[PDB]
Amino acid sequence: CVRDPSNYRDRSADWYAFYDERRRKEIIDIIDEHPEIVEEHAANPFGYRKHPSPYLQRVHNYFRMQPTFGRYYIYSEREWDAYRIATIREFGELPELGDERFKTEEEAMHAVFLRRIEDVRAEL
Amino acid sequence: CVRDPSNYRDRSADWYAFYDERRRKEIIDIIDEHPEIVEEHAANPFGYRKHPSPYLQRVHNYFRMQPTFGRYYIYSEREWDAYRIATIREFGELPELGDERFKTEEEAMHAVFLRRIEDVRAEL
Amino acid sequence: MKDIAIRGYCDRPSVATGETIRFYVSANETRGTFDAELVRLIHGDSNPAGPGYKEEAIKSDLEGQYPARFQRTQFGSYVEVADPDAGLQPDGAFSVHLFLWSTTPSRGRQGIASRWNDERQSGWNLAIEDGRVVFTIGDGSGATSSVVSDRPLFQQIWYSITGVYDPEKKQLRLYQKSVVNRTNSRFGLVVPLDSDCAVSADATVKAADSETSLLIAGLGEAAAQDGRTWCIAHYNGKVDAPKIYGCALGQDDAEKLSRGEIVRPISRLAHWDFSAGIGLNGIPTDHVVDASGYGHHGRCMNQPSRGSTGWNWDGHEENFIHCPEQYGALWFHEDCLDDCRWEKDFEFTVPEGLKSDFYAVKIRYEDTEDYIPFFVLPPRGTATAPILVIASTLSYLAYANEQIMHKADIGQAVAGHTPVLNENDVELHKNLSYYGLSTYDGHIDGRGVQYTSWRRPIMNLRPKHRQGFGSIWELPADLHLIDWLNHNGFEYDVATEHDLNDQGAELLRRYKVVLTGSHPEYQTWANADAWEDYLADGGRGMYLAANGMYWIVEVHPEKPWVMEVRKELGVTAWEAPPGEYHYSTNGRRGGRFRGRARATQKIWGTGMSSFGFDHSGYFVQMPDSQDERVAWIMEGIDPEERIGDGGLVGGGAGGYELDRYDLALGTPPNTLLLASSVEHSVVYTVIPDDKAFPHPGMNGGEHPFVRADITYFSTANGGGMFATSSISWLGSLSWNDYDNNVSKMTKNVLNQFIKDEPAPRV
Amino acid sequence: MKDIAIRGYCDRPSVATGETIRFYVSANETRGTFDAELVRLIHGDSNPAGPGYKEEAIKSDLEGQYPARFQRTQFGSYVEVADPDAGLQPDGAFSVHLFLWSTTPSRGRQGIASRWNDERQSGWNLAIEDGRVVFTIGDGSGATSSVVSDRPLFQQIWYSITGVYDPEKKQLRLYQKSVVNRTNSRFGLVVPLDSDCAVSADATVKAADSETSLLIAGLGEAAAQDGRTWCIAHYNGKVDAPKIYGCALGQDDAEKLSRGEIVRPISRLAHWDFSAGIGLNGIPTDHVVDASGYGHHGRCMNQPSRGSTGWNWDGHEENFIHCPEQYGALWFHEDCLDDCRWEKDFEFTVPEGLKSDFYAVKIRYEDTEDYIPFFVLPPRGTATAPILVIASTLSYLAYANEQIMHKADIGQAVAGHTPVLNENDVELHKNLSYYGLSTYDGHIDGRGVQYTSWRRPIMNLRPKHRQGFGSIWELPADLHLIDWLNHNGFEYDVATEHDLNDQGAELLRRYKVVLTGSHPEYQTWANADAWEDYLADGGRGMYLAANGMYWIVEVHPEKPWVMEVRKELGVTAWEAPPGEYHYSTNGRRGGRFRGRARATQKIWGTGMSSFGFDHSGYFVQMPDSQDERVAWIMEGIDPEERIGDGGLVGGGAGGYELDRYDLALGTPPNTLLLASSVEHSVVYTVIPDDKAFPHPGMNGGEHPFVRADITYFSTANGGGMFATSSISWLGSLSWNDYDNNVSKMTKNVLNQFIKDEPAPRV
Amino acid sequence: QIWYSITGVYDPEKKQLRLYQKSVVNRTNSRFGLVVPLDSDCAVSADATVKAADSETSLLIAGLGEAAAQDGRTWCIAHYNGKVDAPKIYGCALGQDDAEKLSRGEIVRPISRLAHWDFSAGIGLNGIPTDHVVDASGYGHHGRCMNQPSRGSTG
Ligand SMILES: [Fe+3]
Ligand SMILES: [Fe+3]
Repeated sequence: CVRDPSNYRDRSADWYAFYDERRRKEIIDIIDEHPEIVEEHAANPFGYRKHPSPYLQRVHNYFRMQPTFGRYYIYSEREWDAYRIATIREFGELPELGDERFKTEEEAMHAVFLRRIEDVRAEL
Repeated sequence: CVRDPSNYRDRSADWYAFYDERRRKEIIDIIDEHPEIVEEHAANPFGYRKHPSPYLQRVHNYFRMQPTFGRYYIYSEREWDAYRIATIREFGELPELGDERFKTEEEAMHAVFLRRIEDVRAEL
Repeated sequence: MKDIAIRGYCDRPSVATGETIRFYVSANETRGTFDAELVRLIHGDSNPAGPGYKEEAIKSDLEGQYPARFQRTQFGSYVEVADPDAGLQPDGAFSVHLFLWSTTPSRGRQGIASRWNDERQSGWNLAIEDGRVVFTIGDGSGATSSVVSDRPLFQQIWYSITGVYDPEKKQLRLYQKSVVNRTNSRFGLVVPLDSDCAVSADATVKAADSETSLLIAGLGEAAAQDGRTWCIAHYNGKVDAPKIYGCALGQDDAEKLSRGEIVRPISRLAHWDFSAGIGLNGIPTDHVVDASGYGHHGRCMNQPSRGSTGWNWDGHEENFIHCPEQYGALWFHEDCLDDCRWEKDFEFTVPEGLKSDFYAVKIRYEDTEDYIPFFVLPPRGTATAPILVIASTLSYLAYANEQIMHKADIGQAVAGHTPVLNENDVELHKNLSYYGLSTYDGHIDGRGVQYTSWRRPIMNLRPKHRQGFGSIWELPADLHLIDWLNHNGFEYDVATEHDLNDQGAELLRRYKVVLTGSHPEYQTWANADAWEDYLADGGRGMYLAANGMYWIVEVHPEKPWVMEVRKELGVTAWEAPPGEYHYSTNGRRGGRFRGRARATQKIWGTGMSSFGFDHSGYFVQMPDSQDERVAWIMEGIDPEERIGDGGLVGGGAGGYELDRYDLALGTPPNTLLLASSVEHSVVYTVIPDDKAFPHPGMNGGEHPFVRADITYFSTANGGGMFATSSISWLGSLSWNDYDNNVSKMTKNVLNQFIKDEPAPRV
Repeated sequence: MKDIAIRGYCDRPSVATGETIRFYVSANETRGTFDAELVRLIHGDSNPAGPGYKEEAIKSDLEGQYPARFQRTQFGSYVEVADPDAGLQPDGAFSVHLFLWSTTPSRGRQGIASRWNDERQSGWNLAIEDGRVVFTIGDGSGATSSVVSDRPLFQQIWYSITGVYDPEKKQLRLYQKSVVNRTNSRFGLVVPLDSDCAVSADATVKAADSETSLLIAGLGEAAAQDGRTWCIAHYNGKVDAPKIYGCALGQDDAEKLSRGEIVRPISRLAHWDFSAGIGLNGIPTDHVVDASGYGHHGRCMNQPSRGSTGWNWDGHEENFIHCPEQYGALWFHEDCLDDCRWEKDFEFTVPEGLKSDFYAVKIRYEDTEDYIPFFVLPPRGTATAPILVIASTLSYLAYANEQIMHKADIGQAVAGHTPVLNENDVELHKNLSYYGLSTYDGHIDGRGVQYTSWRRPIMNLRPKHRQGFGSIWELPADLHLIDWLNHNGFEYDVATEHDLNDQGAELLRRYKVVLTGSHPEYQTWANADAWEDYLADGGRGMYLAANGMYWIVEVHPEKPWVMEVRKELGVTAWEAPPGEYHYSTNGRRGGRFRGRARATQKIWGTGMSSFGFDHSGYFVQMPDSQDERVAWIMEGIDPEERIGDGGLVGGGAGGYELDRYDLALGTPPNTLLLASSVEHSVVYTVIPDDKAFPHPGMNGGEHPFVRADITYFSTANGGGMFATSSISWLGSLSWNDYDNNVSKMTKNVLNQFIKDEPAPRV
Repeated sequence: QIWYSITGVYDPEKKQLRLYQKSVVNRTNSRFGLVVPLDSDCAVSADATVKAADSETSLLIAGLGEAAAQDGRTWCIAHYNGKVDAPKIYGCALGQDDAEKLSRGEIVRPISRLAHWDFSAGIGLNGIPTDHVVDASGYGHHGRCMNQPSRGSTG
C-alpha cells in the first residue's frame, strides 16, 4: 500500500555517492601518477594546436560534468584586464567571488583547475 | 544541365583518401612511440580486469571501424581446439583462410592484431 | 559589482521606412531621467586582436531625456477569465471539479483554480498547501474556512479533485481520486497507489466577492485596479477540464466526474474546454471556450503549453489534431513570459533618408549603458542594393536569455574550457522574473522551453556581449560580416527571417546575392521553401555558416512576436514528452528539418556534421581546388596554403560547428569539394543523427564525419550556391588586418556574384 | 571447409498437446536419405568451463528415414496478378504507366512491370537495362522489339514512365519524366535536372501470350508450371500506381498522367491502387485492389513494404492512415523472405503425456547435423507446474539470420574484440537466397529490414550456435536457465511470446511466478498490457535479463509467423525513412516503448541504460542489501562479497546490457536498490536516449549511467517483481559447479515466489 | 450581392486618402458567376486636408456611431445590410501590392496589425453559440455581436 510520498526517496543517490567516492579516488591517483599534466594544462589550457593528453582529458572529463550548484566559473570583471573566480549559487543570489585577479583568461582557467584539484584533495 | 549520372561521382572519397593517409601515419607513430601496447595486448586481449591503455585503445579505435570488405576475423575450425584467420569477400564467396592454426581465441586475436599492424606498415 | 540599472526592449524586430517602432524601458527604481540616442552598429567584438568596437552616431528626432521608472512584469502562465459581474462567485452552494497533474507538488503554495483576493482573504480558491489540496473560502475579514486532504499528492500523477461548498449543512467537502492508466502518469498500474480521500469540515464563514478575475493555475494578488488582476502563487503542471456548479455535489457525482462524465449539465455555471478550437491547423489562439453556454470565455496569459496530453490519454494517437478529446490539458509553468506588457516611453518613425543597416537605441543611464537593437528595411517593395544580408532573428529568439552555464551540468562539458561570463550573465541569474528563459533552458519542472518571445529585454542581443561557449555567438558574430562589408565597398540591405517568413521568395528575388548570418540555425518551413524557390531560378547565395537549417520553427499566427519550437533526439538540449511533438501554431510535426526529408544538403549543399567548442581548425585544399572551373574562387591563393589559420572566433576558420558534403542527404550532384577542415579535437563529437550504435572513438581526429566542407554548386538560369560550412569563418575575416585567405576567398566569390554574367556553371 | 548440407524449419513456433507441427527439410541436392529424431534441449553451451552440451532423446512416432531433396526458394518481393485468360496481354494497342523510384538503378537487369516469359522471349515487359528504362515486346521466337530511353535514371528520383505500343504506326514509344517535389526524392528542386525524354522505335514483331502471371517488380522465368510463376529479375525500389490501357497514348496523355490525372478511365484494362485498404488500423493484407472494375486483383509476395511514401508526398502528414492518397507505393526489395514455401517432409502430433519444455528435431544427414527447435505447451486451459518460462520467440525472430559482423562496418567497434565465427555464418554469407536477413541488417538498398519470419531456416536458433558478440546470444542463453532449473528440483512450463500475444494475462494468471528469457527485447503492445495486468493483481515475476522491453513489435494478422518492427534513433541498427514510422499491420506509431510512455521501468522496475560486449563485470552490494525487509534475498550471502565475479558469458554477471533504477522513467516508489555493477570498460557506452548533447566521457567508469541495478518491488494482492538488470546473469548460474552467489540469490527469490504466502511486501 | 475586397488607406507621408476596390467572385459565392465580364476594380486617391480625431465612441462593424457615448452606450444609426468578412485595422499605410495580396486572403504584415476580428473563431462541433468576437491579433480588442447577426454565414 503506497499512500505517502515522504516515505519514499530516490535510491539512486545511494549509488551516486558510491560512484563519486571511487571516481574521486581514481582522479587523485591519476594526478599523483602523472604530475606533468598540470604543467601541460598550464602551458595551454585550450589545447590550441597541441591537443591534451588522455590522462589530462580524463581529469577534464571528471571536472566538467559536475552539478552546477557549487561549480566554479570565471567572472569577466573588466574584460581583457581583470578576471576573478566565482561560485554558482541559487536563483536570486549573487555569486561568491575570489580575492585574486588575473590578467589573461588562460591564467584564470589554470587557477580554476588548481582550485578544483585542491577541493577534490580536501574531501579525502 | 544535369542529365547523365555517370558524369557525377561521390566527391567525399577524395577526402576519405586524405583522412585515411593522415590516420595511418598517426597509428604507426603511436605504435612506434609506445611499443609496450603490443605486449599489453598480448597479455590480455579482452581487457578482462585490466582495461587497455588509451594508446592501445586509440589503435583499437582505428582498427575496429574499417569497412568489412577485406576485414579479418577468426574462424572456429574446431571449437576450443582450432582457430584460423579469415578474410571477408563478396556475397557468394568463401573466406580466404590462413595457414596457421591456433589453440585459444586470445592467441588468434593477438595474431589478427599483429597482422593488421603488418598490413598498415606494408601500405607505406 | 557593476549591476545593470536599466533595461529595455522594442516591440518588433524590423521596421521599414515611414513606420513606427516602440521602445519600452525600465529602471531599478523611479528616480532620475535617462538619455537615448540612435547608433548604427558596425562592429561588436572588443577583442584586442581585432578592430575593436565600432559605431556611428545618427541625428534623429528620437534623442532627448525621458523619465526613468520601474515597470512591473507578470511572470508565469495562467488562464484569466474576466468576470465583471461576479457570476462565478455564487451566492449559495457551489462545487468545483478539475483534473490535476502536479510536477512540483512541494514547491510552496500553488493556487489551482481561484476567484480569490489575497490582500484581504476574500473569495474562494483551490490550492496546494504543503503538498495537500486545500479548498478555502473567505469573506475579507481575515477569517477563512478550509478543508485539507488527508492524502498528499504524488508527482506527475493524474488526480480528479472536487471541492464542495454547502450552506445547508454548513460544510466544506473535498473529493480526491487518482485516475492513473497505462500511459498518462509517471508510474503505471502495477503500483498499489492509495491516494483517494473524502474529507469534510465546518464552514463557519461565507465566500464573498473578491473583486478579481477567475484564475486557472494562480491566485489573485489584490483587488483589480484598471481591470488588471495580478497573479501570485503559480501552479506547475497540467490542468484538464475545470468546471463550476451552482449546486453541491455528492460522492456519486464526484465518482462520475472522475470517469469523465458531465453530470447535471443544467447546473454548470461554467465549464472551460481546453481542447475547443483544435482543427487541422492546430490551435493557434489564446482563446479558451466556455463549453457551458454562459460566455465565460478565458484567455491564456504568458503562453501555457496547448495541445498537451490529457488525463484520459492512452497512446493510440500521438497527434492532437486527430484525437482532440484526449488533449484537453494545459501545462502552466511558473517561469513563462510572452510579453513584458510595459508602458511605452518613446517611439521612432523611420525617416526617408535612413539607410538599411543594423541599428540600436543607446540608453545612457547613471552608470549602466544599455542598447536596444532593431533592424531597418528598405522602402516596401523596393531594393536599394544588390546584396541582401539576412539577420537571423529566429535564432536570436532561440538563444534569447541563455543560461546554459548556470543551469546545465553539461555546460562545461560541451565547451572545452571553463566559461567566462559577463555581468549580464549574473543579472539574468539574479533577476529571472524580468527576462525569462531560452529554448536551450528548461523550466523548473524539467521540461524544456518551447516558446520564446521578442517583447522582453534580451540581454545577449546587445553588441558588447560575449557568450560562454567561446568568444561571441549571435548578433556580434554577424557584426563581423557587417564590418567586413563596410571595410570593403559593398552596398547591402538588411532583412530578417521574420520578413522572409512574411514575404516569401518575392523578397529574395530583388537581389543578385543573399547572405546568411553566422548561425542561421532556426528557420520556418516557408523560409526553406522561399530559399529553394529563390535558388531554383537564377538565385545566388552564400552560406557563410554551419548548423544552418536544423530545427523547424513556426511563428505564432496570432502573436507574431512569439516563436514555437518542439525538439526531439538530435543536437538538442531537451526532448519533447511522448505525445507532444506536434506544434499548436500549425498542426504539423516540425522536429528536425532532416527528419522531414528536408535536410540542409537539399538547399545549401552542406549540412550539420559536428560540434565542439574548445578551439578551431583550418582548411586544407582538396583536389577540386585545382579544378579549372573554380579558378575564380581560388584566385589569389597559393595551392599549398592553409585557409584560415588564425581568427578571432576560436582561433581559426573551421570550428564550433561543422557541415559536410553528403549525397545521400541531398547534395546536388554537380557540387565541388573545394577544401576540408582538420586539427579537430576530442571535444568535437559526431552528432546523434549519424549514429546507429554508439561505439568508442566517434570524435575529432578519430572519425571521418568530423569535418567542415567548403562547397560550390550551380543552379539553373545562372544561379549558384557557395558554402563554407563553419561558424568561425566570419570571425576570420578581419585577421592580419584583412589580409588573409578567408577574406580573399569570400571577396572573390562576392565580386563574382554581384556581376551580371551568370554563375560559372560547374 | 565444413559446409552445411541439410536445412530445416517448422511452420509454427509453439504447439500444445494434441496439435500438429509440420517440418520442411531441404538438402543441397536430391540424393540419399536423412534420419530424424526428437530430443529435449537441456544445455546448449559447449564451453569447457561449464556443464557442457546436454540433451535427452524421446521415443516417438517421428523417427525414421526420409528422402532427401533440394527445395527451391523464391526470394525477393513482387506483386503477382494471376491472369489465366490472358486479359492483360492485349491483342491491339496497349500502354503501361507507372511511377518509378529506383534505389539501385545500375545493378543488373531489373524487371519493373511485366507479363513476360524469359525462356521463350514472349510477352511484354518494362525493365531497367544498363541503367536505362527499356520497353520490350516479343513474339516467342527469340525475336524481340525494344525501345531504349535517351536518359538514364538517377538514383532515388521519382519518374513517370509510359510505354506505348501503337500498331497503327507500327511503333513502340516511350515517355520518361521526372516528377520531383521538395520532399519526395534524393535531391530537391535546386538541381537543374534533365531526365525527360520521348523516344520511339519500330516494332517488327507482335506480343504473344507469355503464359505467365503478370508481375510488378520482376520478370517471369518460364511458363507457369502447376500454376506457379517464378520471378527472376528483381527490381529494387518504389513502384506507384501501375496501370494498363487498351489504347495508344500520346505525349499529351503521358503529360497528364505525370500530374496524377487518370486519363481515359473507360479505356483502362487494369489499375492497381496500392493504398486501397488503408483504414484506421493500417493495411494488414496482401490483397491488391484493381481500381478499374475488371476484377484483376493482385497479391503481395514475400512481404513488400506497404505504407511507403508515394510520388506526391509532401510532408504535411506523416501517418499513412490520415493521408492515404500520398502513400500509394510499395518498396520491393530483392532480398525479402516471408515464407520459403517448401513441401512438407514429415509432421508430428504432440502425445498425451509429453512434458512442456524446449524440444528439437535432430536431423542426421551424411556428415551434417541440423536441429529444428520448437516449443511444447501444456494442454489448453491447464498449467502443469507453478513456474512459467517465457521463451522470447519475438526476439529470436529479430536476431534471426544475423549477419552483423559480415555487413556492418562498426560491428567490431560495438564489441571490444575480433569476432569468432562458425560455419553457420559462412553458410549465411555464401547462400543468402536460402535464409534471408535479420532486422539488424540493411537491404541491398541500404534501408533496414522491417519484416522477419519464422518459416525459414534460422541458423542462430540452433543450440550449438555461438554468436559473434561473445559466447552465445539467444536460445543457448535461455538453455542456461533451463539447465539451472533441471539441475535443481524446480518444475516449470514453457510458453512463447506468440502465445502470450494470443492469450493475454489469462495465460499468466495460471502460475505463481513467471520467468523471462535472457534478452526479451522485442515485445508487442498487448504483451506489455498482459504483464502489467498480471503484476498489478498478485502476480510474481523475475526479470533475469536486460534490454527487456525496448522495441514495439506487431505480429501480422493474416500471417502469424511474420513479425514487424520499424526503428528510430536510439539503440538501433537503422532509422526509418522520414515519412514511414507507422506500422502496416496496425496503423500505430510503435517505435521505442520509452517514447510511448511505456518504459521498462513502469513494469519491470529497471530499464535499458548501457551496452558493450568486451567482457562482463561483477556486482557490489548497496545499503538496501542490509535491510531487514529483503533479508530473504541475501540469505546465505556475506555482506562483503562480490556478486557474480566469473561466469560463462563475459566472465561476470553484470554484462553485455545494463539496466538501471530510474524514478522519472517510471520505477515504482517502493523499489529497493539491492546491488550495482562496476568494472565496465570504455567499450560500454551511454545509450542515445539519455544524451542531450554528446560530450566526451560518456562511457564505462566515466559516467554514472553505465551500471546494472538489482532491484525488487512489491505490488498489490501479494505480488512482486525481481530484477537482475543484466544479460550475463544466467551465464553465471553454473559457475564453480553451481556454487556461487548468483545461483544462491536466484534460488532464494524463486523459493520465496512459489510459496502460498504473499510476497514479502517492501 | 457581389463579394468585394475593400482597402481604405490614410497616408500622412503623401497627405493622401487612398482606396482600393476589387471583386473576388468565384463560381459559388456571389449573385452571378464567372461568365460575366465584371469591371468593378478601381484604385482612387484624394487629398487629406484634416486629421482624424478621437470620436469618443465605440468601434462598429455595420454601422455608424450617432453621438458621443453617454454612460458607456454607443448608438448605431446608419445600418448596413449584407455580409462583412474579416475586418482588420493596420498601423501603417498599404500599397496596391498589399491590397492585391489581401484580396487573395493573405494576411499581410502580421506584426503591423492593430486589430483583426475573426468571425469564425469559436466554431466547434456544437456550433458557435456566443456573441464574443475574437481579436486574432493578440491585442485583446474583443468584439460583441448585438441584436443577433447571423453567425455561420457563407464567406
Ligand atoms: Fe544550436
Ligand atoms: Fe537488441
